[PDB]
Amino acid sequence: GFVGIRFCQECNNMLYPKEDKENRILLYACRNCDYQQEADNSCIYVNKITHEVDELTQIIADVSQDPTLPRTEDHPCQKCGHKEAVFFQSHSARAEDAMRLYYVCTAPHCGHRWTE
Amino acid sequence: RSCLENSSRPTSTIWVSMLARGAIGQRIVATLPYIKQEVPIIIVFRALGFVSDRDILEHIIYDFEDPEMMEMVKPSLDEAFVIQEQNVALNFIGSRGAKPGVTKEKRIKYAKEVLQKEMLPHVGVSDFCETKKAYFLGYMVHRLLLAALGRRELDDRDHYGNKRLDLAGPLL
Amino acid sequence: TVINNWLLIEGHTIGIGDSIADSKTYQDIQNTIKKAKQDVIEVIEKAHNNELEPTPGNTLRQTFENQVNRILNDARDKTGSSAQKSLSEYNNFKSMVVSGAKGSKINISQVIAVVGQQNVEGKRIPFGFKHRTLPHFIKDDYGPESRGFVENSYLAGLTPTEFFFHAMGGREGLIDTAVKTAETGYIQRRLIKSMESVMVKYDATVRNSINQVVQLRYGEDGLAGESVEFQNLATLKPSN
Amino acid sequence: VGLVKNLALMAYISVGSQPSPILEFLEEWSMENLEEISPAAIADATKIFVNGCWVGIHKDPEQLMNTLRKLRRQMDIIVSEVSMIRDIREREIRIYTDAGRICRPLLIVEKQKLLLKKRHIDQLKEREYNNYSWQDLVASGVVEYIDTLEEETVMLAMTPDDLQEKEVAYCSTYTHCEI
Amino acid sequence: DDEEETYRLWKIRKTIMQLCHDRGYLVTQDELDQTLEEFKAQFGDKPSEGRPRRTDLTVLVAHNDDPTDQMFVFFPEEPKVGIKTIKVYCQRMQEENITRALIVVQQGMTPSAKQSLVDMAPKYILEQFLQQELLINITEHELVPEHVVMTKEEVTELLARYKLRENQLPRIQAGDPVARYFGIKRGQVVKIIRPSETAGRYITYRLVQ
Amino acid sequence: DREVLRVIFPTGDSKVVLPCNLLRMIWNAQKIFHINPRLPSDLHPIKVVEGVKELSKKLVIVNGDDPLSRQAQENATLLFNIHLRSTLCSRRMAEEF
Amino acid sequence: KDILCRLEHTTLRKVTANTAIYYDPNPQSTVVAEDQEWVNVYYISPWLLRVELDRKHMTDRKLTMEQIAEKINAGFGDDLNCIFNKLVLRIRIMNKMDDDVFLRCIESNMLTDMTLQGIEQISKVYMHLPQTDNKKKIIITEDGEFKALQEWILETDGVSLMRVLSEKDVDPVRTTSNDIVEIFTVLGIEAVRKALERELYHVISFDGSYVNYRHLALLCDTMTCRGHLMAITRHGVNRQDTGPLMKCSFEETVDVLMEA
Ligand SMILES: [Zn+2]
Ligand SMILES: [Zn+2]
Repeated sequence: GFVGIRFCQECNNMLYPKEDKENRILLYACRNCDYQQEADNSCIYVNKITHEVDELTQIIADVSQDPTLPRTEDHPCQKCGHKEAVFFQSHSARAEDAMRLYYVCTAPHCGHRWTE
Repeated sequence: RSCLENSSRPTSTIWVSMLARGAIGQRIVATLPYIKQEVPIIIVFRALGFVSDRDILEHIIYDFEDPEMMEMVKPSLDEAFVIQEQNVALNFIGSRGAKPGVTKEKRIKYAKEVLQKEMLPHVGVSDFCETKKAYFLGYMVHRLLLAALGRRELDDRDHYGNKRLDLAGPLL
Repeated sequence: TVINNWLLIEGHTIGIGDSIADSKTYQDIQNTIKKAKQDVIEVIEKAHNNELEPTPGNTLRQTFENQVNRILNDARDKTGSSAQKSLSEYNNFKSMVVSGAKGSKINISQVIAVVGQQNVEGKRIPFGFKHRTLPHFIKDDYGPESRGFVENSYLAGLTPTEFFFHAMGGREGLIDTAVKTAETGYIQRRLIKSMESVMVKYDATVRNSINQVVQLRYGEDGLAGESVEFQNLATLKPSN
Repeated sequence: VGLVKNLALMAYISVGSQPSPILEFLEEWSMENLEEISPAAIADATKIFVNGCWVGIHKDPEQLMNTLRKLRRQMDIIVSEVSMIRDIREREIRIYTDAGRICRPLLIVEKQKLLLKKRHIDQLKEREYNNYSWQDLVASGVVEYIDTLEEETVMLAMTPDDLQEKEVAYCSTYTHCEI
Repeated sequence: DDEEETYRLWKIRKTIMQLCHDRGYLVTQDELDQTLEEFKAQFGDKPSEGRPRRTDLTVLVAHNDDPTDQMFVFFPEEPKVGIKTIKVYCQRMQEENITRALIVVQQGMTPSAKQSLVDMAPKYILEQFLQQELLINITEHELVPEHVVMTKEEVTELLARYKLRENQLPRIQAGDPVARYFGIKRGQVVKIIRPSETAGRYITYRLVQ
Repeated sequence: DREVLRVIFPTGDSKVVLPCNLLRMIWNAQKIFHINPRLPSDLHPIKVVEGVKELSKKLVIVNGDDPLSRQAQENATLLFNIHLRSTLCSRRMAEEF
Repeated sequence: KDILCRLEHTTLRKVTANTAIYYDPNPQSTVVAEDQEWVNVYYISPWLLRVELDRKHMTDRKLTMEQIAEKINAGFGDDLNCIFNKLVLRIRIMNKMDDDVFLRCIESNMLTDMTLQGIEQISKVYMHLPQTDNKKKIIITEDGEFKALQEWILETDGVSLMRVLSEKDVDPVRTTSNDIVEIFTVLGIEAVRKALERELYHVISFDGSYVNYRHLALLCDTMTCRGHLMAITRHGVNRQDTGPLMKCSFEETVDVLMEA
């Protein structure tokens, strides 16, 4: 997937990846403490190029009460069956790549985000 | 562009920029008033009092569950590795000021005055305002990260809600 | 003198009656605009439902804008030609257009049929608000009304959004006039000073002030530009 | 050309107001200040900016926006030239009270109907016999001033013609109408 | 690859043959128009192990006016030609009593090497050509008109007819790629014949500066 | 002259800019002398050939008799002489004009 | 399209879709475990650089895995070790400046700087059959008629005229540029005079207007009179052999008179 950040426990700085020459394992090392923790996921770096199309997580559920957004009745919510949804487009660097319509259910306390 | 909204000193703009790619990452720096050189942003956060990286990234990144925004702040943490204490960061600020006095404590006091009265004065100029200044500076960094991630659209110079009009009152 | 004194007999006007088409032409114009707006809605529904595939060389945005602009330009051209066919031989707009004296056919089309698409820096009207051209439209509206296609003629008059979009389009010509007068004059002055002393000498060479030969004959033929004319070579084109 | 502009007829440039009543009302309306929160609470809460100063966070921005709009539409704590902008997508409520904001009056639409009625018109027909004026129409919560940042979150009808139901409806969520 | 280097060697050799023919050296018609396959059969397919050797491709042409005026074409192996291999080439020109040579280099020449080409210019005229410049004939481009280098008698008759001085003619740099192609020095004049859409033909004369 | 034209104008565009509008001048000659185009002409073709030759001898842009000047003269009036021989062709002066 | 792939600059970043620096000390039991079978088919530093390529970008650029691998091998001089067989490369290092950070540095300076194919300065190539007959190929038929036969032409977004003209199956006769300085340094001063005439004619006559040829010819002859490109500026006009009084009347009056 993609690598997060780890934080030291004592000094609460970021943990750098360090390789030990004895066991030859991966360990995340604080570079201000003597703290070291053993790695759990051995991926140090990930760079995405084309696999970041998914804006469905970036959408929040609060946007359904935007009065300036279009509303539709043709696409019902798959979660709660509500007839009415707010649709809009991608608002990002990859907005030039599509008019993929993202739909948000307008029912209060549902907030289901879907596409097509 | 920060103005005190009642006292109306000369409006002290602060820039928080990212360097272009053309270095092992893309790096966030600050352009403070009365500091003729740039400062990397994590040194400014350590000069404001927060020494740990978790505290600084709590002031910048509000949800730790998106690591894409973590990947962009790591170089700024990397070149502020050598700076781990508040007075060390304040010396870093003061050694780039308008007239850096050779006394170390003079540099410390000058940097404290710059980051209190001349950096983000609309947030506050009194004492005990470093948490609010850090929260707003982290907000500026967070907005810069969002615009660089494509997650927020860039601002328009000529959008007219971004403008204000000086009538006879403010001019006089 | 002769033509101006005959115009006292004949006369020449332009009225509000010359800008008016018959009801058949108005119905044809409205049908063309309606069908074109429906084509733009169909292209929008194709782009929403991922059916729109890009043409080679362009992404989905230049191809969507190209398709919508092609539909709307074909609308404006077709309905302008429909307006111009309605014009009688008594029409005064047509009198000044087909004589070349003043105005063109796009002026007749805009006055009678449709003003057309308003353009700011080449594209359609930009999303100056957050994803809206004006706060009277919904967000992410790419239809013709939303992005500056004026649906009415100057005779019928513009809707308030069309009025503002037309003012945005017309501001471009004013800005372009000012900046082009600023820059072209400097270009002209630099052109003059680089060649002000170049002249045809009495040995028919073209020299500068240094007496350096620029051309051995003026224009490579030795002729002046006033007396020459467009002619056709007879033997170049036909087959053996 | 384009660098020298003129006001439209109903355009009003705001004079400025002290943000202190806004701040006191926000403090007494379940807003958590910045200095007394854990930073973990910011992620799913609405940041509140007053005159460009981040002053705290709120957990319920929808009812807060309704409350601020009510208070401005009856002018209790919030004067009529204060602009409340809720940017929903990025979870920020921006309140501006400072001078120089250019704002225009718009009629208020609630549930596809104008709040301007025939009683308002019949009572404005008698401005000298009645002492009913524009300020009583602002205080009625019927018209309100919308600056340019707030205009970017409103949905305007050009005319009340836009509010009657069409066979295919463009927008049923108009919030304001052009005068 | 060894297909994209046999092609390069054949192309630069064909351009060298055309350059030598345009400069008046006796190049036969068969080697002006040799097919790549004839180049394969004459030299070989694998320049990596060296079936065509770069020192095997050396050309010796002689002028049409006199066989004494001979001109080498040298293809050094090293990408950056230094002083020592220029001295090897100059020693070969000493022993063969030959005044002119082209050094078709691959990547370039060191600044002292270009300086050394300049210094020898009284005794031996040595010319640098990158092999990038000889992958095409620039004189066969449609923008490049026909250049004819005139003899001194033709230049004298030119300046006598138009009552001219050399500094009053138009100029062409000695480092102009057509000027480098024709191997012309400062003080020579090229006759440039170009078609004209107003006149049909126009002959321009350019003094080399 | 045709092959030279093919070299000069390789796109096949015949529209040139030249001094004397020869076709209009032939039309002027037809109207001045009331040339009936339904009758046989009294113009010998060799008169046309010699007249075009001696006309080309006096359309002089470069003045001189040495080979440099006469070559520059042949160059400076190349298209006009090609056009003049094409237009005042002995066949066109008898069949057409 | 073969030529268009030979011309357009394609770095590694153009074809990659994903990259990651895992830690794997034993390739015999790799960590990602979907690369395990073909690494065992294939069978060091523990730091593994893994890139993942896009299928489509490999296809329409006509590239293959061994091509990219040999590009990296030739570029880096076997300082690394590329293993290929999903399109996955597994770059390692054989035999202070630690190899994880150095591997990130190699990844960053390999994504944007290494050239898989194409000329470095050409950003984008467009191929299109022309409509205007100035770019249609014109021949002379067996009848002697002019026939405009329509052929594919490429138009780039950047100039390297030396490298383009040198290519196989590129016309070295008709291929041109709109960069005036590029034509001057590649082809010469008479060629840049003709190219300058063509470019000025295109600018003038795109509007539909017409300027007589002798005025264009005089401007181009003035710009290219002295063997180099004389700009219509103070840097070309005020550097001539004209007098100080002529130069000071144009621009830089006091500087010209001081120098005189
Ligand atoms: Zn630690
Ligand atoms: Zn739902």
